Amino acid sequence: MTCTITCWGIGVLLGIMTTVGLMVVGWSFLQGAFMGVLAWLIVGGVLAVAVC
Amino acid sequence: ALLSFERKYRVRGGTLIGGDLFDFWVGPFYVGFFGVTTAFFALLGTILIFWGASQQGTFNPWLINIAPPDLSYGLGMAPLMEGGLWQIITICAIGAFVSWALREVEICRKLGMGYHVPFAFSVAIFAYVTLVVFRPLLMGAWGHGFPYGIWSHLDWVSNTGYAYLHFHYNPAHMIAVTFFFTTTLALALHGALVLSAANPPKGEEVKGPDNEDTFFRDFIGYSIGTLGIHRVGLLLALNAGFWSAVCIIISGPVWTKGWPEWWNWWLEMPIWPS
Amino acid sequence: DLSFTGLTDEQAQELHSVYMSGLWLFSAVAVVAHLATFIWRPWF
Amino acid sequence: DLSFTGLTDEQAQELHSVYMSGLWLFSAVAVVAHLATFIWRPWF
Amino acid sequence: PEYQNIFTQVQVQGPAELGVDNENNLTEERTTGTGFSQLIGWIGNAQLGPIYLGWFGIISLVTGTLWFNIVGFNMLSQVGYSIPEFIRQLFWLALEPPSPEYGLRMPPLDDGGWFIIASFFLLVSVISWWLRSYQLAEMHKMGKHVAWAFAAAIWLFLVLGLFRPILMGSWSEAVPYGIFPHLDWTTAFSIRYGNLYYNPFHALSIVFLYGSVLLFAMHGATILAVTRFGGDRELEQIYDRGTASERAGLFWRWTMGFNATMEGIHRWAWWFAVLTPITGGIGILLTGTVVDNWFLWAVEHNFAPDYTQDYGYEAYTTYDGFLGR
Amino acid sequence: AGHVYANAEVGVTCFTCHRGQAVPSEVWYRIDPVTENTSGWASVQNRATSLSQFTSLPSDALYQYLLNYEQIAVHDLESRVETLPGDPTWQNTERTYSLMNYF
Amino acid sequence: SKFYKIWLIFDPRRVFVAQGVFLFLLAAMIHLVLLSTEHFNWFELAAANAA
Amino acid sequence: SKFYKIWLIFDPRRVFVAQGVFLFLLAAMIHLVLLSTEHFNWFELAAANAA
Amino acid sequence: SKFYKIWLIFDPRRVFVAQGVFLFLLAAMIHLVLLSTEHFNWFELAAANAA
Amino acid sequence: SKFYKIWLIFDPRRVFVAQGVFLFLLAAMIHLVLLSTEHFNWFELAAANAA
Amino acid sequence: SKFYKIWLIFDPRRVFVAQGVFLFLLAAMIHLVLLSTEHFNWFELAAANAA
Amino acid sequence: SKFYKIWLIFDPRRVFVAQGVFLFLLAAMIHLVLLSTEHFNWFELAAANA
Amino acid sequence: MEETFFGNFDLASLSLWLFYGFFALLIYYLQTENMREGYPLEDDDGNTAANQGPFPLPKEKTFKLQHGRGELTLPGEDVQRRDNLALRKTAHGNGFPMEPTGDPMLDGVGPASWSKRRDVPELDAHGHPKIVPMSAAEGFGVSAGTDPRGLPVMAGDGEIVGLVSDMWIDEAEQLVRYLEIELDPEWGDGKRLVQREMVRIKSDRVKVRSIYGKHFKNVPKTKSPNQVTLLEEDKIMAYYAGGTLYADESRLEPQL
Ligand code: BCL
Ligand code: BCL
Ligand code: BCL
Ligand SMILES: CC[C@H]1c2cc3[nH]c4c(c3C)C(=O)[C@H](C(=O)OC)c4c3nc(cc4[nH]c(cc(n2)[C@@H]1C)c(C(C)=O)c4C)[C@@H](C)[C@@H]3CCC(=O)OC/C=C(\C)CCC[C@H](C)CCC[C@H](C)CCCC(C)C
Ligand SMILES: CC[C@H]1c2cc3[nH]c4c(c3C)C(=O)[C@H](C(=O)OC)c4c3nc(cc4[nH]c(cc(n2)[C@@H]1C)c(C(C)=O)c4C)[C@@H](C)[C@@H]3CCC(=O)OC/C=C(\C)CCC[C@H](C)CCC[C@H](C)CCCC(C)C
Ligand code: HEC
Ligand code: HEC
Ligand code: HEC
Ligand SMILES: COC(C)(C)C(=O)/C=C/C(C)=C/C=C/C(C)=C/C=C/C(C)=C/C=C/C=C(C)/C=C/C=C(/C)CC/C=C(/C)CCC=C(C)C
Ligand SMILES: COC(C)(C)C(=O)/C=C/C(C)=C/C=C/C(C)=C/C=C/C(C)=C/C=C/C=C(C)/C=C/C=C(\C)CC/C=C(/C)CCC=C(C)C
Ligand SMILES: COC(C)(C)C(=O)/C=C/C(C)=C/C=C/C(C)=C/C=C/C(C)=C/C=C/C=C(C)/C=C/C=C(\C)CC/C=C(/C)CCC=C(C)C
Ligand SMILES: COC(C)(C)C(=O)/C=C/C(C)=C/C=C/C(C)=C/C=C/C(C)=C/C=C\C=C(C)\C=C\C=C(\C)CC/C=C(/C)CCC=C(C)C
Ligand SMILES: [Fe+3]
Repeated sequence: MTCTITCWGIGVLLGIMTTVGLMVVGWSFLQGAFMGVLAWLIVGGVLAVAVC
Repeated sequence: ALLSFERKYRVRGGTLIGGDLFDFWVGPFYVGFFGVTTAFFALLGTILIFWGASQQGTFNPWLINIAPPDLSYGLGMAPLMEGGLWQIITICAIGAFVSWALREVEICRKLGMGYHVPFAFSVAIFAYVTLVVFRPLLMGAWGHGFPYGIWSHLDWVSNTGYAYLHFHYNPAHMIAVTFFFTTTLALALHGALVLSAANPPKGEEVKGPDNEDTFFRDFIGYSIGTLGIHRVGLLLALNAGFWSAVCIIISGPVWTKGWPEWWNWWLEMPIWPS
Repeated sequence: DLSFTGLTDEQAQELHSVYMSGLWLFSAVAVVAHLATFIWRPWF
Repeated sequence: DLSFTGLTDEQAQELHSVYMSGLWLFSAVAVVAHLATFIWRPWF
Repeated sequence: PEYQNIFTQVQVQGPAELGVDNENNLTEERTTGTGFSQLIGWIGNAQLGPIYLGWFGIISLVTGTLWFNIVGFNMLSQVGYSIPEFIRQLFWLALEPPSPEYGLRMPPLDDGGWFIIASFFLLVSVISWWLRSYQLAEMHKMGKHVAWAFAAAIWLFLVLGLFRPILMGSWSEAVPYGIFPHLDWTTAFSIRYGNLYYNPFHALSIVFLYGSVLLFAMHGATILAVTRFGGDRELEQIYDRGTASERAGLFWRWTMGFNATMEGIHRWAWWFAVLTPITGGIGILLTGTVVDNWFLWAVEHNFAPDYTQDYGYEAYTTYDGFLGR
Repeated sequence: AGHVYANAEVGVTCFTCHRGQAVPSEVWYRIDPVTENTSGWASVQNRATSLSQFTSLPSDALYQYLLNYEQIAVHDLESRVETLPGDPTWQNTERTYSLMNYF
Repeated sequence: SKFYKIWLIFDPRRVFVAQGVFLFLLAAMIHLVLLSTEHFNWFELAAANAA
Repeated sequence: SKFYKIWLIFDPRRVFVAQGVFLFLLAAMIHLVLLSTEHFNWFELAAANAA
Repeated sequence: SKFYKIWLIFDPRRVFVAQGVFLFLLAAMIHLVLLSTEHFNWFELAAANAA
Repeated sequence: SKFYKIWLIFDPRRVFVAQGVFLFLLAAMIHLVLLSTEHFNWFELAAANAA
Repeated sequence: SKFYKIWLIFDPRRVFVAQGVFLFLLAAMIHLVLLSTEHFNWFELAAANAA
Repeated sequence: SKFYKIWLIFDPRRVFVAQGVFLFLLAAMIHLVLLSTEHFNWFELAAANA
Repeated sequence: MEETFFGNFDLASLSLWLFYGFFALLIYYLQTENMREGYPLEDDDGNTAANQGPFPLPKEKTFKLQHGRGELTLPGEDVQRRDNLALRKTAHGNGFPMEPTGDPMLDGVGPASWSKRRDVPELDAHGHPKIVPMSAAEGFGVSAGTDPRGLPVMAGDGEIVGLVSDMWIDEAEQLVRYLEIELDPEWGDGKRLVQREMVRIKSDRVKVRSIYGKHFKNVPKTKSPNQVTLLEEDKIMAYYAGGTLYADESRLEPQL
């Protein structure tokens, strides 16, 4: 691997960014975290599949 | 007594502490340094329960109830007949459970096998620990632990569950319950394959791993394999124990309102039109 | 002639005499203990 | 000549002598400890 | 540390395994379309093999989709075909059972009539799937343990929605088709009939539910502990006992005084799981038909604990004291 | 006086409800048909509305119990009873359970 | 009589352990039962006579 | 008497461990039983006699 | 009679354990039934006689 | 008297480690028991004596 | 008549164990049924007779 | 008649145990039902005659 | 019905007692089904013990083994018993550990003990040997993870004993079972097998911690380089797991 795990790491890092980014513009932690979790699975999953 | 094959496995060594001072067998049981402590703590806790039952006035196993102290006593010690006996038994219970897990380490070390069993038991201990000491510490009183009674500790579950107005809406309860109903489903199906393959209809040859492997491929379109089922079966059970610890440690230390009110984040998202 | 434990007839006979001696001694102390308790608080 | 532990008759006779000496010494201290407690707060 | 067999360190993939075959001609109903997933292969088999489609499988899938659609499309109509509102309230919507005023008669479509029709298709779909399990075992010349275990689950499924409503003489006793609503029914069911904690069969079913998770954690870890001796090949250990079965048995014998065999463990495993809905099915059947109040039943039978302390908060603190003022 | 003077002399004034508003907050109306295509017990029960307290419990609990004198108790008062028709069911219990998350 | 033949049926080691456990649990149970009553609870009687 | 024969059937290093647990269990249990009683609790009696 | 042939059917060392447990469990259960009844409860009777 | 034979059946190094652990846990337990009470809590007594 | 042939079909060991357990459980059930009734309860009847 | 041929199909061992269990459970169930009825409860009826 | 049979014994109470009787019979059945192997009990000296337990042995059941391997009645004499065990009792009584009389890893006792299984390879449904090297297997290849072929093997004490030459797979289940080790001349002579559960695969090496460098020359060998019998599998696996306690005195002696 060493690339699928790395791409997964970018996804979880983006989810943390998405959570705090949405909290800055309002929203709430749980509302922001849900989109952060959702962004982790989609973007992280796509990156691991689009490029290996 | 021994078994037909037990003699060649009873070799000296493998202890974590105490060496050959305690390294012997009493009947079928293995006694170690932690087998001595297990015997002491379990017997002390058992006797104290019946001592408390004697002072409670009843020896009926359904009606025996040793209860924690009041919330006023805080994290300090309480009088023995006013909730202090429960605290002593908890120390004995924790000491007996930890010793039991450490005794399992010595046994599996003497047999040259893995430490999966003691590790899995630790999750069960962690669920017990988070119910009796971890959660009361966060909530600031020893009276938040469940009482030591066969039917009394169901009343604690009933009131703790209804202390949040609907305990089915707990997101961690939702996840944790899903793991029991699935682990039992996995246990039923896994135990059926081995039984079905090893016990075919009378007059038929027994089936090998290939036959059971292709059964679920024919049945649900995918088979996890002989190794995978145990590997995923432990994970389902361990996750069940872990998530059950989560659902009760966030009820009161992290969340004080009703559990249906938690889902208000989903209902009132900005994306949803008004 | 019959013994599931491997003990001989004489070995069990010797063992029983010692065991019964302990049984009577344990019962003798119990009788004295019970007799003292009856004087303290009779239950009949 | 029953011996489940392999100890000879003289071996266990000398071992039991030491055990009973420890038992009486342990019981002697318990009697004194109980006697002092009864004077402190009698339970009869 | 030592390698714990939780993740495979290397995967090998070859030609797809199409499965064994006999004179029953299993291959003519097989899809023969296979795919390999490496992500799932880290923990289990990596092949998504062909599925046997017969008639019980097809009938169950078609009728099951009809139940799914009828329940689902009713929910969409309930929010006025508003997709954003359908997604938002997805966990809250349901297809409520008929009102109690209609008894066992057929209610109007908007008041539980579609519930009965949808429940009819779900009953067909579940029974057809059971027949497929029974038929597949017979065609594979294997034991019918899968069908018997699944029949135990259906027993609670039948009691909860079919047998008990008939005994009470009202279709209103069924379970609503909703995510949160069948949790609401579960809580309301316990409250209405006393306290379901004091149902002896509910208590007994919990014993076998906890035992099921207990035993599969014990069995899952034990096999992983002896997988260094080829312990994952359970079937071959039954026919020719190796050192894996001996150590696994001796570990539990030295721990708790008795053990099992490689075959006998799966008899314990089968029976605890099967007894979980069998005992619960009896408890639900007796609830409402016989007892109607479980705590009062417990008080009558003298296993309800009694408490001597006071009940109000004024007996333990004050309103000002709690508020810190 | 048995409620507003329960423990101490608290009482109720015009500020108790209004709190500085022309119309008091937490006033409720009758949203009875929360569902379009359904009628009966199914038309008040399967939505997360303002009166449902974030649950799928009935939304007419306030209307039936706090305005219409409906019976709130649902339990059976002895160990075994004969279930005559008209007795409370789990639906009535669930409506009571809806009112009581509001309490 | 011939009661000594029981040791040809039962192993002396396992019987001695069996009754050693049984006798103590017997002694513990009866002692606890007396403590549960009011008339034979010698701990409460000592407090009562102290007055 | 001839009770010394008990060591012809019980190994000394498996019985001494047996009574070592048993003797300390008794010493711990009886001390805890007294501490629970209101009359023989020497820890709270010192507080009481301190007035 | 000819009842001695039961030991040709039942293994002696397993019946004795079975009846040893059964006899004690019978004795305890009958002793406990008497305690439940207030007429034959000798513990509560002794308190009444002392008055 | 003649107790030196206890080392003929018990390993000196294994006993010393075991009874070192037992002695400390016993010492810590009794110290904590004193701290639980109010009369023998030397930490709270210092505050009480200092006004 | 010719009922002795039942032992050619049933294993005598299996039947006797089942019959022994069945006979006691049946006896216990009938004895307990009498205790529930207010007319045949010999424990409660002696109390009324004594008065 | 000619009903003896039923034993060519049914195993005497399996039928006999099933029949024995069925016969007792039926008899116990009927004895219990009578006890539930007020007219046929001979225990309560004996009390009335006293 | 809401009417009780006698006292307070209703239909719900009757069903509870019926389950109690059924459960007692179920426990009796379940326990006896677990006694098909390992009984009678025997004692430390090898003679049958005076105590055998409250549960009698079950009736014989027959397994119709496939591939023409005959039948198998589990309750009976065990063909997996080992003879001439290199052990001696440490006490004259019962309940005490045995001490090996020689090299425990070589003699196969304790953690290193094997079982006398059949001396034939395990077979798949077709009848061919179940475990074969990937060289013989057609169409098989590594699809994920780290390929260990060619990586050096590092023992438990850090010594390098050789490089992985081949790797044996279970083509029926597409699972890796063993890794072949090409022993260096300074450590061994030929090839040895290590099961996949005692090897940790890194990016540049494979690490086995249960066996030191000097213990590799005594790993049991296979009769043929194309298949491994059940007995050889049981001997090879037991040797590695026996090194988790017998590699050096530090492992055998208590850790505290
Ligand atoms: C209620 C009034 C008194 C009271 C009344 C009594 C009375 C009366 C008695 C005691 C007894 C004892 N009490 Mg007290 N006791 C009270 C309060 C206390 C307090 C306290 C902090 O308040 C303490 C610490 C104790 C402690 C003790 C012990 C000294 C002793 C119990 C021995 C036992 O149980 O274990 C013993 C079990 C063991 C096996 C432990 C051995 C463990 C060690 C490590 C083994 C090492 C062996 C090793 C191989 C070396 C061997 C060398 C040998 C020379 C061969 N009591 C109150 C104040 N107590 C009883 C006693 O024993 O007196 C002698 C006694 O009769
Ligand atoms: C307030 C809540 C009440 C409560 C009310 C109930 C009620 C009501 C019930 C239980 C019952 C159960 N309770 Mg309870 N229970 C409570 C407290 C608890 C607690 C706890 C820690 O407090 C626990 C652990 C339990 C545990 C349990 C289990 C023992 C048992 C469920 C059996 C089972 O496995 O179902 C598994 C069975 C099913 C899920 C049916 C399977 C359906 C069929 C076979 C599958 C169809 C599939 C379907 C078509 C969808 C397929 C789609 C696929 C994608 C293709 N209860 C409290 C007191 N409990 C049940 C019982 O009584 O059993 C006697 C039950 O009915
Ligand atoms: C209610 C009025 C009296 C009362 C009335 C009675 C009466 C009446 C009796 C007792 C009896 C006993 N009481 Mg009391 N008893 C009371 C309060 C107490 C108190 C207390 C702190 O208050 C204590 C400690 C006791 C303690 C005891 C024991 C001395 C004894 C029960 C032995 C038994 O059960 O197990 C027995 C234990 C075993 C069999 C196992 C022993 C384990 C040892 C370690 C095994 C070593 C074996 C080894 C191989 C060495 C063997 C060497 C041999 C020399 C061969 N009583 C009150 C005060 N008590 C009964 C008794 O036994 O009298 C003799 C008795 O008859
Ligand atoms: C992964 C989580 C699951 C799990 C796993 C698990 N449990 C385990 C193991 C594993 C892997 C073992 O290896 C170990 C074992 O060896 O089992 C046979 C064990 C075990 N889990 C057990 C029970 C158990 N497991 C439960 C559940 C679960 N454990 C989960 C479902 C439950 C529940 C929730 O109902 C119970 C009751 C035991 C059979 C065994 C542990 C045995 C043990 O600790 O023995 C030492 C102690 C004694 C002999 C007696 C101690 C007495 C105390 C000192 C006094 C009383 C304290 C207690 C709080 C009393 C409370 C009573 C009231 C609540 C009624
Ligand atoms: C009691 C012990 C455990 C248990 C046992 C158990 N369950 C079992 C079995 C056993 C032994 C089986 O053999 C059987 C099985 O097949 O397992 C794989 C099963 C089973 N129990 C299941 C689940 C299940 N188990 C549960 C619980 C349990 N049962 C316990 C954990 C529960 C709960 C919590 O109640 C559930 C929900 C199923 C997965 C399975 C058999 C159900 C089944 O397949 O029914 C036939 C139905 C269908 C094929 C279709 C159903 C509906 C679909 C969702 C429709 C398709 C939708 C799709 C998107 C199409 C859309 C089309 C439109 C867009 C046009
Ligand atoms: C006009 C406002 C009013 C309304 C409407 C009202 N209450 Fe009250 N309630 C009060 C007042 C004022 C008090 C304070 C009495 C005191 O504690 O001395 C009180 C006190 C209470 C108490 C006592 C609390 C205590 O600490 O003992 C309870 C419980 C209660 N109310 C519940 C309810 C419920 C349930 C309802 C809905 C049916 C309700 N109340 C409706 C005014 C009202
Ligand atoms: C327990 C609460 C209660 C109390 C006491 C209360 N009211 Fe009201 N009042 C209401 C409710 C309910 C309404 C109707 C809702 C609305 O109109 O918004 C209302 C409506 C009114 C309105 C009309 C609002 C409109 O929309 O114009 C006025 C004016 C009024 N109240 C005056 C008073 C005065 C003055 C007092 C002080 C004596 C008082 N109320 C005390 C509950 C109460
Ligand atoms: C302030 C105290 C209060 C709170 C909060 C409360 N209850 Fe109640 N509850 C009552 C009162 C008052 C009644 C009596 C209504 C009746 O009998 O008319 C009642 C009745 C009920 C009933 C009917 C019982 C019977 O008589 O049949 C149930 C069900 C119920 N409550 C459950 C709950 C649940 C579940 C909760 C937790 C959400 C809850 N209650 C919270 C006051 C309360
Ligand atoms: C619940 O109820 C309530 C009322 C609360 C309750 O409490 C109930 C109380 C109950 C039931 C009391 C039950 C207690 C009983 C029955 C008392 C057993 C106690 C006994 C028996 C005392 C043994 C003493 C043995 C020693 C101390 C030996 C010392 C050994 C020494 C050290 C010698 C060994 C040394 C050697 C060197 C050996 C020689 C070696 C060679 C020659 C090699
Ligand atoms: C719930 O109900 C309520 C009413 C509450 C209740 O209480 C119910 C009470 C009920 C039911 C009473 C149940 C009690 C019964 C039935 C009493 C059994 C008790 C018996 C039988 C006493 C054995 C004593 C044996 C000893 C103590 C031997 C001593 C052995 C010595 C030490 C000899 C060993 C020495 C050797 C040297 C070895 C031998 C020789 C060689 C090896 C050579
Ligand atoms: C529910 O409530 C209501 C309705 C009110 C209710 O209560 C229903 C009641 C109902 C339904 C009653 C059901 C009772 C029934 C059906 C009665 C069966 C009872 C029977 C059948 C009696 C057998 C006794 C056999 C013995 C006692 C043998 C002893 C044998 C002895 C010990 C000799 C040993 C044997 C040997 C062979 C020696 C060995 C010889 C050689 C080896 C040569
Ligand atoms: C995008 O796609 C479209 C398609 C548009 C869509 O909408 C997607 C669909 C969506 C989202 C629906 C999501 C479904 C949901 C949430 C349903 C959850 C379901 C749940 C929780 C089940 C509760 C337990 C049910 C029991 C326990 C039954 C027991 C009753 C059985 C069946 C017995 C038979 C009953 C009878 C009455 C017999 C009648 C027969 C005759 C009368 C002969
Ligand atoms: Fe398995």
